[PDB]
Order: sequence, then C-alpha cells, then structure tokens
Amino acid sequence: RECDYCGTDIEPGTGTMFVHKDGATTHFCSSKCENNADLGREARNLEWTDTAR
Amino acid sequence: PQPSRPRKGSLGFGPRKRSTSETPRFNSWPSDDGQPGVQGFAGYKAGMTHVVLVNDEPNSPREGMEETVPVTVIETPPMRAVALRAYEDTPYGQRPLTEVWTDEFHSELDRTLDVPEDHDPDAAEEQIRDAHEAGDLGDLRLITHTVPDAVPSVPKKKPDVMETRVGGGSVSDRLDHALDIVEDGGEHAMNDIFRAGEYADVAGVTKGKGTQGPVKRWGVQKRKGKHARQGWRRRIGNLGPWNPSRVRSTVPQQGQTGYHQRTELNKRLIDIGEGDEPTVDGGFVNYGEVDGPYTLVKGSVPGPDKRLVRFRPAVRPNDQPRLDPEVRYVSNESNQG
Amino acid sequence: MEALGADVTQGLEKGSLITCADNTGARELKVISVHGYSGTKNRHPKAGLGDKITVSVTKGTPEMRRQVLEAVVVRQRKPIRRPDGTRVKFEDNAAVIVDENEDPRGTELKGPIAREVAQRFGSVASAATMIV
RNA sequence: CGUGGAAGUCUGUUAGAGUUGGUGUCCUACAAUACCCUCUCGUGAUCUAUGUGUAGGGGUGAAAGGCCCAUCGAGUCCGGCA
RNA sequence: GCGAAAGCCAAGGCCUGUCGGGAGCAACCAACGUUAGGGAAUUCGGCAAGUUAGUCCCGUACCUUCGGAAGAAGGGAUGCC
RNA sequence: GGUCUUAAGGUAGCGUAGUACCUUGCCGCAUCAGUAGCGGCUUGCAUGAAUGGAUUAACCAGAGCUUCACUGUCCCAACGUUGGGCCCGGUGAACUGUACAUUCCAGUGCGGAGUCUGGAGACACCCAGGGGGAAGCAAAGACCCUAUGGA
RNA sequence: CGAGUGGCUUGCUACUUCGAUGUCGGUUCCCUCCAUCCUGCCCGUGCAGAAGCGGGCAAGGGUGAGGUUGUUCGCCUAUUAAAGGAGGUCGUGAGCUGGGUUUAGACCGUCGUGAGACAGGUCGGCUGCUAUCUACUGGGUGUGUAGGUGUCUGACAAGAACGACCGUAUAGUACGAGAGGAACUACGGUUGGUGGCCACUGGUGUACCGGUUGUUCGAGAGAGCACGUGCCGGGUAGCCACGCCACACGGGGUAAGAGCUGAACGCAUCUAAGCUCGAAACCCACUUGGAAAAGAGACACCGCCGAGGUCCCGCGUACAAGACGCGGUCGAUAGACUCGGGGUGUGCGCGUCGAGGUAACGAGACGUUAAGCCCACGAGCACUAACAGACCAA
Ligand SMILES: [Cl-]
Ligand SMILES: [Cl-]
Ligand SMILES: [K+]
Ligand SMILES: [Mg+2]
Ligand SMILES: [Mg+2]
Ligand SMILES: [Mg+2]
Ligand SMILES: [Mg+2]
Ligand SMILES: [Mg+2]
Ligand SMILES: [Mg+2]
Ligand SMILES: [Mg+2]
Ligand SMILES: [Mg+2]
Ligand SMILES: [Mg+2]
Ligand SMILES: [Mg+2]
Ligand SMILES: [Mg+2]
Ligand SMILES: [Mg+2]
Ligand SMILES: [Mg+2]
Ligand SMILES: [Mg+2]
Ligand SMILES: [Mg+2]
Ligand SMILES: [Mg+2]
Ligand SMILES: [Mg+2]
Ligand SMILES: [Mg+2]
Ligand SMILES: [Mg+2]
Ligand SMILES: [Mg+2]
Ligand SMILES: [Mg+2]
Ligand code: NA
Ligand code: NA
Ligand code: NA
Ligand code: NA
Ligand code: NA
Ligand code: NA
Ligand code: NA
Ligand code: NA
Ligand code: NA
Ligand code: NA
Ligand code: NA
Ligand code: NA
Ligand code: NA
Ligand code: NA
Ligand code: NA
Ligand code: NA
Ligand code: NA
Ligand code: NA
Ligand SMILES: [Sr+2]
Ligand SMILES: [Sr+2]
Ligand SMILES: [Sr+2]
Ligand SMILES: [Sr+2]
Ligand SMILES: [Sr+2]
Ligand SMILES: [Sr+2]
Ligand SMILES: [Sr+2]
Ligand SMILES: [Sr+2]
Ligand SMILES: [Sr+2]
Ligand SMILES: [Sr+2]
Ligand SMILES: [Sr+2]
Ligand SMILES: [Sr+2]
Ligand SMILES: [Sr+2]
Ligand SMILES: [Sr+2]
Ligand SMILES: [Sr+2]
Ligand SMILES: [Sr+2]
Ligand SMILES: [Sr+2]
Ligand SMILES: [Sr+2]
Ligand SMILES: [Sr+2]
Ligand SMILES: [Sr+2]
Ligand SMILES: [Sr+2]
Ligand SMILES: [Sr+2]
Ligand SMILES: [Sr+2]
Ligand SMILES: [Sr+2]
Ligand SMILES: [Sr+2]
Ligand SMILES: [Sr+2]
Ligand SMILES: [Sr+2]
Ligand SMILES: [Sr+2]
Ligand SMILES: [Sr+2]
Ligand SMILES: [Sr+2]
Ligand SMILES: [Sr+2]
Ligand SMILES: [Sr+2]
Repeated sequence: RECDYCGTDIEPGTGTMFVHKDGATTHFCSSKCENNADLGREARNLEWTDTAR
Repeated sequence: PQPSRPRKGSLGFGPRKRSTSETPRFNSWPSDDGQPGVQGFAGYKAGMTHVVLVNDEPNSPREGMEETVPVTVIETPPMRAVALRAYEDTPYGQRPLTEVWTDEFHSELDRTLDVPEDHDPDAAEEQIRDAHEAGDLGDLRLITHTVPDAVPSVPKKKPDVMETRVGGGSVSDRLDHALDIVEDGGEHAMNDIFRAGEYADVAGVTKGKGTQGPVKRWGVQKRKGKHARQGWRRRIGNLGPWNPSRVRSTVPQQGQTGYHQRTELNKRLIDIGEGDEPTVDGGFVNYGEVDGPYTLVKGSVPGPDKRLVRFRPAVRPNDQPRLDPEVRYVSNESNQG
Repeated sequence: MEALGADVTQGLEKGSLITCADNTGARELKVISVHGYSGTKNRHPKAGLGDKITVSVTKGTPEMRRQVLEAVVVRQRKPIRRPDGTRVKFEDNAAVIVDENEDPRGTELKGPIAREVAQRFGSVASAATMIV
C-alpha cells in the first residue's frame, strides 16, 4: 500500500501495521521511521521523509 | 525425578564431518512411471526474494486470494548430458557396465575432465544392448555437467560434473531416449524436466560454519543461573556416567559444523523462467545481477549463494501438483534495506 | 482448533499479567495455563493471541478477585503475521474473560480486537467494537 | 524567628582504617593469604610513625583458646637424645 | 564542582606495571556492551546484574525514649541566548 | 489425690518460640497453589523472671517473609567488544613415570580388570577439543577402632 | 494358606578399599530396563451410546510448567494425550551448585557438680591439579591395495526424522425413551522433535551518520581523552530466532488377536502340517556416512616421457594448523576509478531573518542543500596487481 508515516509507496510483503489505544491503524514502511515517532518526531518535521520532501 | 527431554540434535546426519564432494550426489531416484526422462537437473543458488501468488490449495479458504511467499532464486542455465552409463546387475549390487559418449563437448569441459579423443559409441552401445538382451541391464544414468561459465555471478568456469538417472519408459525405450539426448550435444533446460507447480527435492552442501561448540552444533543449553559464572558457559554437564568407562559417540561434542550434504525435501518450484524478472535492485548481495535461465524455488535452499544446488522430482510427495501457479507479483525491491 | 488465519509469536508466558479488556469487573489477569498446550522440559508455557488461556483475577472487584476463569487472548504486544507478510501489534496485551460455552462473561469489550480472534470465538466477535 | 555550632551524629573510594558479598580472577599464583567489583568506618572506645615496657606454664587478650617474627589447647634454638 | 570528588589538562615524569610476529582472528575461557515479547517463571535465597541517583521547590504516614522516624512516601523543576 | 519425694510445687508475663517431640499443630491472612512468613489459639515433649522476664523508639555488610519498581536469573538464546585461545621467532620449566599398553563387550578374580578367559574390534603417525575411564594425579584418612600412645 | 521372581527400601554379613574410590539433594549430558502412565493393535464386561472398569501384545515416541520444604519423599495448583516407574559406583563434584549432614565461633531446650554432651533446634563457616595413557567429537599426514582425471558401487554404519493433539465435514447423524452422543473417511491447524535458510519481522552491528555533556588544541573549522563507543539517536552487510522453508503414503514379515482348510479323535477344533489377516513395535521404504570392504571394488577417458600434480601468484562458496574451493591475460580473481544499490539526515562558508542591546555581541531559524559524510554489496572498467618462473611425475 503506502506508509501511514513517511509516505513511501510501501512494498507488498514487507511491513508493519499498528493499532493504538484509541484503535486507529498507522502503517510503517520500516522500524527506522517507526522509532522516529518514539522520539516524538513528525513526518513533515523530519526533512528526510517523503512528506517533508 | 528429573523431567524427560528429547536428546539434543539428531543422530541421523552423522558423522557430522565436512563433505567429500561439494557437488551433491542423490542416493535415491524417482520411480519409473511416466515416459522416459532424466530424473533431475541442477543450478546455482542466487539469492532470496518474495513473490505473490493466487492460492492453489483447493482445500484452503484462501483459494483464489493473493498470498505473499518467499523464494530462493536459482540460476539454472542449460546443462549437457555428455554421456550414458549402463549398470549390470551383479551379486553385489549394481556396477557400471559401460558408458557412451559424444563429439561435441563444451569448450571448457577439459578444466575438470580428461575429454575423450577416441571413443567407440556404437560398439559400447552394443555391450549395453547385449546385456539387456541377456536380461542383466540394471538402471540407466547419464553423466551430466553444468556450464558455470554461463552464469556470470559464479566465478567458476571449471564445470561441475554429476551423474543422473534416467527412468520412466521401459528399459529399452528410455535407453534410446538417453542416447537420443546424448547423441546431440546433451543440451537441455530445466523445462526439459520440470514445470512450475511441481514439488522437487533440492539437495546441497550446507553453509560453511567451521568448528563450533555443542550449543551451536547440537543445540544444547548454556550453563544457567549461578552455573554460568564459575568458568563454564557453553560446556555441557559431562561426557557420560562412571561406567560405561568411555565416551559414547552420541554425546554432543565440539566439532565441524556445516558443509554437510543435505537433501531438502518437497521443494515446490514456484516458477521456472528466463530473463531479469527475479533480479534485485543493486544486485543479489554477494552474488550479482540475474538475467537468463532460472527457477524460483519456494522457501529456503541448503547452501550459500554461488553453490551448486541439485533438483529432482519429489521422491516422497505429500500433496498433489498444482501446475503453473498464478504468480501475480515478484519482488524487485532492493536487498540492502 | 480452527486455524487462526495468522502466525503469532506468543507474547506472554504463564504467570504473565495482562489486562482484562471488558466490563466483568476484572482489571488485571494472570495467565495460568494455555488450553491445549504441552511444553518441553525447562520452558515457560507460552500464551499468545488467539489462545484460550486459564487465568486468575489479579486486580478487580472484591467478588471477582482470586477467581480462576477462562479467557481468550484478544490483544498482545508481540507482532503476529498475516498472509501478506505484514505484521500487526497492539498497544497492550489483553484478554476477554469467556465462559464454559466460550461466550463473554461481560457485555462490553474495551479497545480493539484481532480479526483472527473473530473466526474462532465469534460470540466474542459479535461483541467486538473495533476489529482490526 | 534569628544567633550558636553540640555529637562515641549523619553522607563521603578527602587522607586513612576495616573487610560483607561475588562462594568472581587466582589456586605448580603477581602473592606460602594476591587482583578486581561490591561493602563498612571515617572527630573518636579513631587512625598512625618512632621510642619504650610485659617472655614461655609465662606475657598479652572489648575472650576467638586470639596473639607473642609463615611456628601457639602452651613460642623458638640447642641439649637430654640414638 | 560542595569537594584534597569524577572527567580533562599543566609543571614534571614516563612509553621498564619491559618479549615479539600472523590469522574479520574458529571452538572454548576472562573481563564487558546490546538484546524483541514476557518479567524472578531462575535459585536454598533476586546469588549476579540492574533500578534509583546531583540540586531546587511542594509535600511526607505509623510509631517515638520527642532526640527520631525523614532524603519516609509522593509530585514538579533542571540546558542554551 | 480433694498430701509424696526432696525445700518449695512456676506467680506477671511470654508461648508451636533460635525453646514444641509430636508437627507441614488448628484457625485466619496471603498465593492458581505457601513444610515458608505474619496473626490468633496454645494443655509449654523439655517457656519464665538479673541462670533476668516482658516491652521497645533508634541503630545493623546479622536471620526469615511480603509489595511496588527494575532486569538476560529464567523462557532461550543471539550479535558484539577487549585479552587469551590457534600458526610463526625467541625463551623455557613442573606435576607424573614397576612394566607392558590400539580397545570394547561379557565372564572371571580378595566380590569395582587396558593386561586373566571367551569373543568382538583394531593400518601407523600427527592437530584441536571437552574431560567418560586409568576405583586419574596431589596428602602414610580428619571419619571408625585399636595402642597397657600424646596433650 | 502355599509357590516364587526381582535386587528399587530396609535389615544381616564384615569379602573389598583406611600410604583417602569426595557427601545428600539438585543440575547438566548420554545409554538402558519393562513390572507400560500416554500413544498403536487387541480380549472381557455388571459391553446401547458416550465416558469407563479389567486384561493381552507392545519399550517407536512422549511423559511438560509451577507453590511450601535443602529435601529424596511428599503435599498443593493450573494446564495434559499422559503428565509411568527403575538401572547406569543410590550414573554424572580432574562438570557445576553447596541448600542439608559433619570441623573450628555462637545461642536455646535437655542432661551433666564440672569440663561438656545431644541419633534436639538455630545463625555463620573453603570446593586443588598445565591431561602421559586410554575413550569418544571433529581436523590432517603417511603406508597398503599398485600413472592420472572424472563418475560410480555399497559390504557395512546412524536416525525418531518423526511423535502427539485440536478443529471441520462425517453429524446433532449411528445409538438411546430421553438425557446424552459416536466411527470409517477426507480435510485445516497446534504442539514437541528434526534438518536447512535470512525475501520478510525481530536482535546485534565498539563499519558508519547524526545530537550532545566535560575538558584540551585561543575562538571557528576540525579534532583527542571520559574502558578499551563519553553518553543518546538511527543503523547496512553479516550472524542470527523471536523469522521463514521442508520432515509420507505405501508396501513386507509378525505379536496379542480374528479367522480359514484340517487330522490325530468318523464329530468337534484357528494348529498338530498347511493358509488368510493383524500393533505407533520389525524389515523395506526416506536421509546420512561409507574403497582400508585385506575378496582393499566398478566404469569412462588420459597418459608412461609425458597425463597429471606440487610450487607460485590473485582470492573465497573453505578454513584453529593441515585441509577445501575458485581464478591466474585465451583473464574480471582482488584493488583503485565510475555508476547503481544502500546508511545517516540537510555540510563548511556565505545571505537573510533573530528575542534583545547604544554598540560590540547573539542562542537560534532559514536558504544555498532530499544537502555533506559513509558502506564489509552489485555493475562497468584490465588502469594496478594475478608477474616470474621452479619442481615432482609412471
Ligand atoms: Cl550446566
Ligand atoms: Cl501450566
Ligand atoms: K576408603
Ligand atoms: Mg537485507
Ligand atoms: Mg527492510
Ligand atoms: Mg527444571
Ligand atoms: Mg610500638
Ligand atoms: Mg527484554
Ligand atoms: Mg524451579
Ligand atoms: Mg546483591
Ligand atoms: Mg506460630
Ligand atoms: Mg593413616
Ligand atoms: Mg576422634
Ligand atoms: Mg594423657
Ligand atoms: Mg575415583
Ligand atoms: Mg508386558
Ligand atoms: Mg525404547
Ligand atoms: Mg536449611
Ligand atoms: Mg551417586
Ligand atoms: Mg566426574
Ligand atoms: Mg571437586
Ligand atoms: Mg547451616
Ligand atoms: Mg570453644
Ligand atoms: Mg583443574
Ligand atoms: Na574458571
Ligand atoms: Na564420581
Ligand atoms: Na535554638
Ligand atoms: Na573486600
Ligand atoms: Na611453655
Ligand atoms: Na528452668
Ligand atoms: Na558495626
Ligand atoms: Na548479557
Ligand atoms: Na577423561
Ligand atoms: Na590437646
Ligand atoms: Na530372588
Ligand atoms: Na549430586
Ligand atoms: Na517407549
Ligand atoms: Na518440589
Ligand atoms: Na561413588
Ligand atoms: Na554432590
Ligand atoms: Na567443588
Ligand atoms: Na500394518
Ligand atoms: Sr548418485
Ligand atoms: Sr546410499
Ligand atoms: Sr566456583
Ligand atoms: Sr569398568
Ligand atoms: Sr562519625
Ligand atoms: Sr556466601
Ligand atoms: Sr586475576
Ligand atoms: Sr585462595
Ligand atoms: Sr562482577
Ligand atoms: Sr561515612
Ligand atoms: Sr566537620
Ligand atoms: Sr635429640
Ligand atoms: Sr607533559
Ligand atoms: Sr625487556
Ligand atoms: Sr547500538
Ligand atoms: Sr521468590
Ligand atoms: Sr520459585
Ligand atoms: Sr523525586
Ligand atoms: Sr500458668
Ligand atoms: Sr585442554
Ligand atoms: Sr492404552
Ligand atoms: Sr536416598
Ligand atoms: Sr514428608
Ligand atoms: Sr539419575
Ligand atoms: Sr552448607
Ligand atoms: Sr544442633
Ligand atoms: Sr605390510
Ligand atoms: Sr468431530
Ligand atoms: Sr442436546
Ligand atoms: Sr575512546
Ligand atoms: Sr494365531
Ligand atoms: Sr583401495
């Protein structure tokens, strides 16, 4: 599909889908960016992401 | 009372020493049912990628739904059945009676062989037929070999020679089928014996691990709790009881781990092809870019990239064949992420 | 049991504390057993998503505490795998107390549930709010 | 509330003294009692250098039969003694 | 920096806690780092390791010989310009 | 028993205790489950008043148990780091050695044999390993008894 | 009541060791016994079914996790198909542990005039050694069979390479008044074991990139030290499990058992001859090893004056030495260069904005700049280095 974080055109058969306290669903194209949200960082805030560039 | 526990590691693949021929040698060939045909082919492990298919299982509810499946890429360019060996049945099993060769050889077959200069095919052939006429012809196998040179990723040009059995038709019929193949140049492809969807038996020599301890080699526990600080960590409890006053060869011990022959069963051929369809971005790590003859074998395959893997129609199949599965997507995504 | 439809990695072991996601009055649950599980010498019997585990009420109402009740693991932290390789994990490992006939002991099911749990314990499914 | 600055007071690898655990390292050792981490005391019945006194059935001992030159339920040497 | 504390650096001293060379350097051992999920299930026993941690502020129970308990607990704060 | 020995005949308290044999005492607490720990009961095999009894704030590298927190202690192991370990130059010991000795399986024997009996097995040499055996090596057993021994 | 087998308890004996054969419990690791707890095939029933009760064959595999106690034992909990028992110097301390017993210190109860005692309790209290032989795990060198290469054979050897469970349909059916409630078969999954692999998830990653604290090189740039990364973040290749892949049926011969034909005994009889069937157990099947199998093997080709091999040189699909594999110009083997594929996260310098400040000064933001820096991978590229040549050999 597509990463619910950075915005990369996600590769089929490769990935992680995340549910939350609320119950939403945020996908991840990699734990590289997964661990960015653990650091409070945003996709737009972080230049290196498809969102911010 | 001390709970029960299965012994650490299997005793079947013993002794666990380095293999003699890095080139696998099947010790059991398929039964003679169909038409005359060679019973196996070979290639070279390239790497791994996944693929998406449409469920073939008529029993699974997933039947018709897409499904992501891992696959080992194996470049399987055309080999050359350079000869035909005959076996006579003697009171001491089978013994090579005689072989029949050719003229057209591969330009570099002499890198490993002492290529023939003066062979008498027609005569040798006679010997086989007179033996069949007598009712002593056992089974018919074809001395075969590969063109490593064809595969660029593989540095070796010096061909890998291995014999393969031919069966199917009646002794006579398959005998001729053999000669026919051989009486050309022996060139044949994987599609000359396989078809996507068929389960095969891939045999290979495992990855080289060198000497390793019991823990790694035989899967034995590490010292636990307080026992892991006194100066013992990956060493086992003991080598046996007081009596027998000896060390039984069944106790997990340090030794050569890896580089063993393994015959991995029921490997389904997910797709046979040719071209750069399975290659990866940047290239298969520590191998290279694929382009040409090959096979996408479902799951893992014994051995490291560049090693000669050998195929064979499944001697002990469990399910029924689902020829040509619908391969929707083959991953081209880089293997450096 | 009816094939889950996904490959898990039991995020919990025996004695592990999970949240009882429902309105039974039970807050904390202690995994005690795993219906249909026989381990091997020296191993913490592993409990995972989509397992009918025996459980003990750790925290809860005076009437509920110290009770040995059955439950179905609804959520867990360690990822599971779906047919398309994609992984899925939960904000927390939790379970729903179920009964003799495997029907929820409460009426409300707090938080999400897995679409794999549904298959097996549909009575729990036809109660689930969010089904991921 | 401030001043004052008491104490066999506190924290402390200040110097210094001690030595709980790892039953870790070592165990033909670096060492015939060692190394490392941890740990205790640390203005007092405190620690310490030098000088000096008590000597063997005797000293000395906040007492463990501890210590009195690697020797202690009675030192060490030589003699009785072959 | 509270400091005769740590860490860093002078003055000064030294490369003599005095054998070297080679192998991405295997097994195994000593020291040690990091380990997803779970979290004492380990063990005689949390042994080992870890957690906590400086300073300021709010706040602090039972009991008490009123001396103490007490840094109880608990909560917040913390850089730079 | 409703005094007798031998003077008196256990009082306050404390009590299944570092004392309680029975004993994992009964009850409760606590845990899924607690020979553990705490409380209570207590006839205490064989508690008890300076042979001090009870009580206790504070103190403790003292003994036992519970909770929160933490974690490779464990589930169940992985990868890494540094010094060894391995090959090479150089230096260069010691423990041990009646003899023979490629062993295994049984048997036998002072009843716990590489060496005897019968079988089986076994081409020689060398490298690394973890230590099953040599009732391995290291100490004329501390245990036990004996001696017209010692202190 | 009588007859026995065992050698696990206990007891008896005093043969064996006192110039020493290390204790209990535990742990780890391997082999075994069957008097079988489970799993397979069976007989009986107070056998409708279902769930049982008793018995037979059977040792393939399994027989798990926890609470108190040092416990062995045992008690208790929850799972299970079941959570069987015993032997191996009460297997295993030149393996570990050291909780109990059983030193030297000490307390309590008891006894004792006393020293002191205890087949009472309690706190504390140490674990040596560089492997000669032999044994087994793996790795080499030689001799034998008697030039070389490649391919085989298969006496023999190993395996548990598989074990078990749940669910679906069968079927709310057989059966039963009902309650309750199957099977054959075919399917899906789980668990334990097993061998292999790394596309994906996960861990590591003291390669690397980034933030940042202290201090030192004046500042800036850029750098060293802070344990063998200062700490924090991310982290590729690789290795890995917590990831992923694969692990029969069927045949053949029996056991217990069901039977067939059948006599001694005209009948009868599963047995005495003969025969059909029948266990997870046996053989086969499948995997592994295996010309040193002394009957020391087979086939094809090449060569005896030359086949081939060593050396050497460049390197890994190999690796503790040795071994192994590949390449060596008729070349892509390694390095440099350039792409590509990746890691980090936006360079130094400069411009602007910037809370302010008289000004000096200014943390910071922004642009230049998805920038700069980096890679254990792949491609292209013979530029560099695979050069030079030596030797053995029927
Ligand atoms: Cl161990
Ligand atoms: Cl359980
Ligand atoms: K003895
Ligand atoms: Mg990768
Ligand atoms: Mg990735
Ligand atoms: Mg255990
Ligand atoms: Mg003096
Ligand atoms: Mg963890
Ligand atoms: Mg335990
Ligand atoms: Mg500690
Ligand atoms: Mg009591
Ligand atoms: Mg003696
Ligand atoms: Mg004595
Ligand atoms: Mg005397
Ligand atoms: Mg001994
Ligand atoms: Mg029997
Ligand atoms: Mg058996
Ligand atoms: Mg004890
Ligand atoms: Mg023993
Ligand atoms: Mg031993
Ligand atoms: Mg010992
Ligand atoms: Mg004790
Ligand atoms: Mg004394
Ligand atoms: Mg030793
Ligand atoms: Na040690
Ligand atoms: Na022993
Ligand atoms: Na005052
Ligand atoms: Na110390
Ligand atoms: Na004297
Ligand atoms: Na008294
Ligand atoms: Na003190
Ligand atoms: Na660790
Ligand atoms: Na040994
Ligand atoms: Na004495
Ligand atoms: Na007997
Ligand atoms: Na023991
Ligand atoms: Na068995
Ligand atoms: Na127990
Ligand atoms: Na013994
Ligand atoms: Na022991
Ligand atoms: Na010891
Ligand atoms: Na059968
Ligand atoms: Sr073969
Ligand atoms: Sr074979
Ligand atoms: Sr130790
Ligand atoms: Sr013996
Ligand atoms: Sr003080
Ligand atoms: Sr200790
Ligand atoms: Sr040391
Ligand atoms: Sr010592
Ligand atoms: Sr330590
Ligand atoms: Sr102090
Ligand atoms: Sr002071
Ligand atoms: Sr004398
Ligand atoms: Sr200097
Ligand atoms: Sr020197
Ligand atoms: Sr890291
Ligand atoms: Sr505990
Ligand atoms: Sr425990
Ligand atoms: Sr605080
Ligand atoms: Sr009284
Ligand atoms: Sr050794
Ligand atoms: Sr049975
Ligand atoms: Sr016993
Ligand atoms: Sr008992
Ligand atoms: Sr045992
Ligand atoms: Sr002890
Ligand atoms: Sr005692
Ligand atoms: Sr000879
Ligand atoms: Sr059913
Ligand atoms: Sr019904
Ligand atoms: Sr450094
Ligand atoms: Sr019969
Ligand atoms: Sr031979």
